[PDB]
Amino acid sequence: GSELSERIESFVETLKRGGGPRSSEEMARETLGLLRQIITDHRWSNAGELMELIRREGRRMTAAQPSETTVGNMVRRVLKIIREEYGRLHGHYAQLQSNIIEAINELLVELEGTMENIAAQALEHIHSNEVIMTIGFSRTVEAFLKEAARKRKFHVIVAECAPFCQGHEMAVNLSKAGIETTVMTDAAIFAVMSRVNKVIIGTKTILANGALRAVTGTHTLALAAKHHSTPLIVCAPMFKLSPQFPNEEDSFHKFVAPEEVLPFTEGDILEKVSVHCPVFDYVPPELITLFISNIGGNAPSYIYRLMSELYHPDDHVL
Amino acid sequence: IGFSRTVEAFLKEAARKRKFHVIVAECAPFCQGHEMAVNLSKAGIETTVMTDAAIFAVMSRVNKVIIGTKTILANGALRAVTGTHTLALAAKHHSTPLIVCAPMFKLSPQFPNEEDSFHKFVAPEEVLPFTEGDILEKVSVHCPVFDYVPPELITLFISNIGGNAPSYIYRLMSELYHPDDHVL
Amino acid sequence: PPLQAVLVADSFDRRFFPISKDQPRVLLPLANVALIDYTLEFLTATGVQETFVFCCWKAAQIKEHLLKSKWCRPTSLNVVRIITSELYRSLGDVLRDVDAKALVRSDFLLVYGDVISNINITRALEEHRLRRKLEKNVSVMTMIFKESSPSHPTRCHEDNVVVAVDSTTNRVLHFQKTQGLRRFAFPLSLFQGSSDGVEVRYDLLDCHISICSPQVAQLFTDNFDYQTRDDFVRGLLVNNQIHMHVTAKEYGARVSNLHMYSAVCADVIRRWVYPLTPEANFTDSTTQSCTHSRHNIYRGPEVSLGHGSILEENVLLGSGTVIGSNCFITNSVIGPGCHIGDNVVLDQTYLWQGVRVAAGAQIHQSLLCDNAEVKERVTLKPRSVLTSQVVVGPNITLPEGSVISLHPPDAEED
Amino acid sequence: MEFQAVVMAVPKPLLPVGNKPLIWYPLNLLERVGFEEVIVVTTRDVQGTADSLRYIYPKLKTDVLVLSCDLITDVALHEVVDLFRAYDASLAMLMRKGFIGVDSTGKRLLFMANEADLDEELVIKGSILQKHPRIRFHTGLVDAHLYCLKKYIVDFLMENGSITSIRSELIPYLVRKQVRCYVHIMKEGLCSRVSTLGLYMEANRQVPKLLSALC
Amino acid sequence: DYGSKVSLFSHLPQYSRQNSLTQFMSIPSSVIHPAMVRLGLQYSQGLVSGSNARCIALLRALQQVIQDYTTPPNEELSRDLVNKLKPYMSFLTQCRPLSASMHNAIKFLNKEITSVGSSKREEEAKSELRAAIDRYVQEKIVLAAQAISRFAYQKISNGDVILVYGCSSLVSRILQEAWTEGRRFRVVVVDSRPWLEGRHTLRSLVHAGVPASYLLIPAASYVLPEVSKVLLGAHALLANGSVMSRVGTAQLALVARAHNVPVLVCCETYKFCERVQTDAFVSNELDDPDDLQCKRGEHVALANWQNHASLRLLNLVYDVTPPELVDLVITELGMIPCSSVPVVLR
Amino acid sequence: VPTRKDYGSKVSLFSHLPQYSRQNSLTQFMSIPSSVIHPAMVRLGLQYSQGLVSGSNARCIALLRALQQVIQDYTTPPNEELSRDLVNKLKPYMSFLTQCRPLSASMHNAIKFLNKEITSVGSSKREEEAKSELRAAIDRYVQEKIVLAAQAISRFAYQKISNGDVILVYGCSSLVSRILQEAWTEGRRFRVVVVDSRPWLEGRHTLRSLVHAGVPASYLLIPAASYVLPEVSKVLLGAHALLANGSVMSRVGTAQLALVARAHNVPVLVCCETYKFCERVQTDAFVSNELDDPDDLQCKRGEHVALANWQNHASLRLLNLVYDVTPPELVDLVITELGMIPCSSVPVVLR
Repeated sequence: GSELSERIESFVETLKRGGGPRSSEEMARETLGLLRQIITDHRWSNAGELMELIRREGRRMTAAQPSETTVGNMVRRVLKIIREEYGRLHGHYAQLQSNIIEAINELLVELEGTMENIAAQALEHIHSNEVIMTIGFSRTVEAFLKEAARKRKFHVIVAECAPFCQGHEMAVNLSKAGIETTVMTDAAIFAVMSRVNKVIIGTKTILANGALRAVTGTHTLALAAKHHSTPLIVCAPMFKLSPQFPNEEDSFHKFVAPEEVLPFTEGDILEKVSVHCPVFDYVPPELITLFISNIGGNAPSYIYRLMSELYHPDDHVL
Repeated sequence: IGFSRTVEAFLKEAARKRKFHVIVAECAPFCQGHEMAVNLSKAGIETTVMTDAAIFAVMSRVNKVIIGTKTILANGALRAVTGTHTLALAAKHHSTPLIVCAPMFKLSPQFPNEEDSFHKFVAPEEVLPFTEGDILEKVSVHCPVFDYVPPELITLFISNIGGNAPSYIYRLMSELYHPDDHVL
Repeated sequence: PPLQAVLVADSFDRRFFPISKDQPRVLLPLANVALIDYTLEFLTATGVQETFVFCCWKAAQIKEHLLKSKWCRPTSLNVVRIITSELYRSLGDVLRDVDAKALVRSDFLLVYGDVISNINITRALEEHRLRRKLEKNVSVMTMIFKESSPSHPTRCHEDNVVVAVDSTTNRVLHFQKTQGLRRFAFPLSLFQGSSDGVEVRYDLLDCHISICSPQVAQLFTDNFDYQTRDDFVRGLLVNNQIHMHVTAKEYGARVSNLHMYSAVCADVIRRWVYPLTPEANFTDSTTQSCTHSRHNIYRGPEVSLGHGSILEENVLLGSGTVIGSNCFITNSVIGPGCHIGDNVVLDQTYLWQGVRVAAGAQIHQSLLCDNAEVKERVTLKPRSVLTSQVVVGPNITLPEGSVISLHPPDAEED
Repeated sequence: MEFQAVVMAVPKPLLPVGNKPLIWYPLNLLERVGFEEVIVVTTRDVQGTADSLRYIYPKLKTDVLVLSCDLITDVALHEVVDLFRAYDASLAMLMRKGFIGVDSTGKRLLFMANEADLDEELVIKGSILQKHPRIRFHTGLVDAHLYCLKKYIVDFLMENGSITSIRSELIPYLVRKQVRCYVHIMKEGLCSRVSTLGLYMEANRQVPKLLSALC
Repeated sequence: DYGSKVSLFSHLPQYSRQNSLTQFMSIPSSVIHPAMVRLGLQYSQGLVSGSNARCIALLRALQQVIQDYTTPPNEELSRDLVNKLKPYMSFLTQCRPLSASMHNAIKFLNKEITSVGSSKREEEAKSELRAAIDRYVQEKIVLAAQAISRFAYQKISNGDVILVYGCSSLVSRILQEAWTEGRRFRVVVVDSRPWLEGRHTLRSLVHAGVPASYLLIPAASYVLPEVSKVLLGAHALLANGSVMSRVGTAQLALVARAHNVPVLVCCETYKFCERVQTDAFVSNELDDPDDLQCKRGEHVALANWQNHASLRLLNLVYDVTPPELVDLVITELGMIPCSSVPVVLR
Repeated sequence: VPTRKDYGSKVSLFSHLPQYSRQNSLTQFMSIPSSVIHPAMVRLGLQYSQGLVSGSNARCIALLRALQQVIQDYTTPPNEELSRDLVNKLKPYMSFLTQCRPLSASMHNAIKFLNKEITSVGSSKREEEAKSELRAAIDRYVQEKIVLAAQAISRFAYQKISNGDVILVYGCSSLVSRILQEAWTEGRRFRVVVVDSRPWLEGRHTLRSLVHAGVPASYLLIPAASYVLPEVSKVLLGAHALLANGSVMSRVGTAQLALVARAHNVPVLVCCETYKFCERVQTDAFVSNELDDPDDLQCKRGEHVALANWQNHASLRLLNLVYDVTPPELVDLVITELGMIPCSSVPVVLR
């Protein structure tokens, strides 16, 4: 299947060059579709060959971009599906393909439904005349906020990100719905984190110990929340949950060109000054209050069980 | 919490130019907070009334705490009405400021000795009525009016000479009383 | 119409001379990786579908290096084509030959084989086509410039230029270099005809990337004494219009001389050309993998770091390089298969593959090429370049700017 | 007493522009905002610029604000006086559109050549470009001939009386060089100076719309 | 609704005790079952306020309703009964908000009813439903307290000073069973206004022979220094480890932690809900505001509080305690941590 | 003098703090030959509004020079006492300068000192004597409170900086820059880490100053402070004011940095003089702060501005804070010209 190899190479290049789709849901859906296509257009007799081929492909896709913790999750999910199916049929080498495809489709439809599954739980935690603040821009949190703005009324404060000011789009989108949102810088968090009653944010990846690898600036927000004793909620689907711990990992953050921090038109001082631009950061589990998932809320202390349920322990290394 | 004329004046002096929401926690033995809430609402301040048990579950949307006291000790601590200790604990847990509106005459040079005569014990009629029955003979009821509030839970002291911190009350004492007349 | 470009993988200018005698300019390892690899990756990432690689000086090595590379694989979307010839003497001859062969069809890019950039050209190319379609056959070229500071180390005097363009519609009205000249002259025709919105720009870095048109090759065939691009622009401005496109959030620079070489290296190691970094391994090679750690320290496989040495700043160690004990390396690029001694200070040094440095050596701001060797108690000064396969005896102190080569007349012989 | 007003008139100022004296419009511009004093240098019958300025040197003792004999403009003087106040500029001028080398920000004056002086082309120095790599050149604008000048500039003009018609001799020398010169361009104002017949008729036609607001 | 609610508590119903919902209904209740009608009337009037007593009364009323339920023709009962029980639950909620115990119980009853197939007869189905309700009660309420009584007996020592709060049918039983086994300790009963339900525990302890003390909650910081343990009862255990109990529990646990006293919690497994909560603002219950009125001195100060349009009277009932203040939880399965509720829910 | 007009929609919590825009000026409705306000005061107000002079000590120095000029150019009226003449004449100038931009604690302290000195002027001395005495006292104050205090603070802090240390600064503080310069000149070998924040972007000032001095400085933004603190060993910070309760009313982004440092176990130091100590108290940044121009928050990302027209949305608010307060429990020690004192000794110095 040379066309399959071409699609795989294009995906790897767009992921390593400038990333795939802009939102994480589309990224996960495209990864799962590519995995389904690989499973369909390929020859194999035993499940071991298929699973090791998928392992190699996922290893390649992860080496293309290690900071994109959305494709490895789909690869591990497909591997777990294959293993569960093989154990159910053997606990087999002629009709294992169609059932894998059916399972993958079942996973796809719920992948799409995750957004509504999350947004439906907005009225359980938001009350009238509440003061909530957020940082960055996330579709999940945007829906979670604008879904309860029809019957409930509250105040929203959006803190922009210094390297890439992405909170402006979120503030504009929330103001278009009439939620009385306010815009501020990421340097006035602690200054205003005294009249706030709750915090809701979105993350990029959930580690195994209940930690978050979100955009740079959320660790300080969590520290200020824990100092002021304000519940900090994280709304993230299950595909943003990886079986890896904070340490035991190099290249945790993503370092981009210093152009966003210090422009190229400064002068000669750029030869002496050393500039670093981290995109993500690490947030320990002790500063998290609740996890709003597709299966309802959950405390940070109950993430290991979801890990054991979703992924296989032998597939953590991949 | 409670009823304090100084705190009442401090609150109603800002209502004429500002709009805020005042929460008042009554005192279980002598429910004097109701009178304060009524006198405040008489001026249109949007007050509220509640019991002492609802001081922590409700103190998550509060931003500032302003209370009075019976006297200020030497190490910054003070003797306030019962239940003020839980209020200060909740304030420190939520990292909210705790302002103490007390004049200068409420400053005592005595230190926190083991404080046996610190609390004022009154008849148990307020806590448990006499019409309960025969269980009053084998049940010990205690009704302490005052309590001890450490200084670490306090944040500021507003007096007639300007706001100060708890760590500076020793100088005010030295300026007010002589160290030889501390025991009297 | 698929976007196609022309790559001149030979700079007939000889600035790296003596170094360009044994090994081409466009295959000099910058960060353990050739320059033509950077250029091909830029073209493949910007949307180019076909390239024409022209080589005259040492073309055999260029082609036989490219044929192992990943761009010539059947799985590459940018099919490259190597055209070698011994008649070419300047860029004008290359364009003349293209016109003779009728290779190009549409708006093509003209870039050298030593251009490092991460610029995206979709925007500029749209502007070019729309502009040509409002004035049929009027706009002929679009030169890309990167706005910078006149203080920047990357801005060498040899490439420094000053432009006087119109601000209403970006259009080049005057273009001239500033090499060894202190007060600039701008003719009065600019204000004579039009250009109410005319302004002089001195904050621009010539990326040498130009979106050309077939009419460019036509005019190059008409005028026989057009030997380069600069003269094409000067001779067209005395008389068609040439426009620009300025970038502020992307990087682009051309390696023209030695001083320019050490300027892009620091930027590439410092991630200024993201995504193009040593950590990314954009060549799909096995001998260039590394792991990026704090302070932009890159470590490959089998680094064999000795106890005591301290990596303080942006360094890049190769695969197989051996480091001794109690060393100090900073801002230094080490190649694969290097092997250092003990008590070795490296400050802004570029060591290529196959180098051995003995113990007690102190090297500062100088470049060691392939198979170089220095004995004990040797100290090299800034700009003290050693070419291929030289050996420096012990207890020697080379002056600043000293050049040692095994060819007799190249420089101070071994 | 921050600024002192001076207007030279060396008839022209007696032209009935809109049935009113032509010299009445400049004086009205120097009115409605303090300005209880204004120095006029008109002839005896009226009931170079550098020479006339130095002829009254011992009279002025503060920052000077020189105007033209006739200058009809509906601009706010603060717009041009802010450049002299905030930036502590040594020279502040006003003009309107129809090189001058105004910089990018549109206020700092960098180049003030004239077509008569230049030989064939425009010569520019390297240092001035090193400091400012962008020089916005204007050619069609008109010079209103009004400047807010400091006192030490007048002292320098006095100590050497070899300068005449500051408009073409002092301003270029000041721009050529710490000295600080700034310009303000309206792009939407009237800024009409009566020098020829065309401008005279244009001012006569524009008078009514201005007098409707003035009186 | 009755009276003006609070701005921050305007999304919850505030009913009254004098305003009865049986006014606009037929004396022989047609649309609503008489048993459920009297049950809702008792809930509204406060005749049954115990967490477990409410559930027991609800289940007995449901058994009575099922005993006299006739399945119409042209349809199965496995679905008709579920469709008919919904308006009864709606009416009960209108009378007084339901508790987590009642929610779990009605959920179990609906599941059991759905588990009944139309293949079976009506009488057999009704008998099986009655027996199922009976044994479920016996297991999750009766037998679910004997194991907790012998598990907490280990953590009780001679000379202990146990501190309790409010009224709980399980804490009193635990103490009365530990006293008869041989333990010799003394209990401190904390109470709060306006319910003053701690007097129930005080009397139940005095009648048992355990030395007991009584004081209001504002003085909890004065007696805690001499307290060795704090045994508390709750109404529900959330899935995030938190505990839902009476309003005067969170601050009590806070002061206990400040005084370095280990806090405990005793709850039945059937009270393990699946939802989560972070504070007492998103889901609470506002009872009649006139309960705060008190005859202090010569007259009442809140006799005509409604005349003051700016004055509000908050009467919260429940509260949510964070897992950071709970050390141990006692159940029939054994002693588990505060952060192991989901494991039991599994 | 007319009152300045607000701009845009303010926040519900900051409804009591004025909010102006630097695009409009207050001199538009005033005379060019200023009649009620002194010309120097008008120039100073313009410089404050346009953001030309934004330094903590630079503003006070400019105010003192303008006051010297005013005292030099003014003459007392007949049959009028001198001690109250200058106070009554300065009363409206402070109003105008506050309308242009809210005065800082240093400016308030300088004004109080000048009023004290003016009231201390005798009744018998003539005009020239009193004017010269005031003009001399002003620069004596400038010398004994700014430059000499800075030298003393640098001398006291030099012993705290050691070789191999890593200092983390924030914003633009002339005192910290001078301290670092003197430390590097005295032989100390260290490296600084500059932390900046939008939209002012003033950390580049200290960055280029250190680069001119030769210190291996580093640059990064405030959201990434949690990434570089694990390697930082000291945090030097500047203070715009120190209240009576031992709280630092410095730049908005200072309390956050101090909190993150304390969370990362990094001792934070605060440099401040004795002339910035005011006899007032503030517990939070809400009750007292300054709202700068909100139009500075919008930026150009990509090729379009997300906040190009923010006033169109009737439910969109822009908050541009300047200062903030930090509790005393976050500052370890405060370096002053009277020796190293803890954060619990501000009233001792104020006494």
